[PDB]
Amino acid sequence: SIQAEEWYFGKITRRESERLLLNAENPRGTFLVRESETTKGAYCLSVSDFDNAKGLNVKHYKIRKLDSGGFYITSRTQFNSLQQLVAYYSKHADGLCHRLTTVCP
Ligand SMILES: O=P(O)(O)C(c1ccccc1)P(=O)(O)O
Repeated sequence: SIQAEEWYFGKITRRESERLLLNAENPRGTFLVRESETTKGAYCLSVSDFDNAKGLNVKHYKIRKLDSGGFYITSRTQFNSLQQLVAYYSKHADGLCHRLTTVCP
């Protein structure tokens, strides 16, 4: 039950997620989950990053959900819920630009 989640922003655009994440106050790993704009039934994990090369910037990762039940970004690493996916990526960066740290204000 994902809508209950404070990091779940629902139906907002890619541009809007970037407006929110590009705030100078945001540390690396600030994030939110939103609906994909054009992939039905898919979500998008939008995450802030920072480096001296690019400065503050944003990356988007597609989250797939199977009818069979699993949620994932990479099929090799699946979760029983979106909440568990978020908790896992708050500990492991794996292939993300940064581990998830703080919910986007
Ligand atoms: O789902 P798409 O529409 O292809 C798109 C997207 C691209 C990359 C990751 C997640 C979603 P966005 O939602 O338009 O940013």
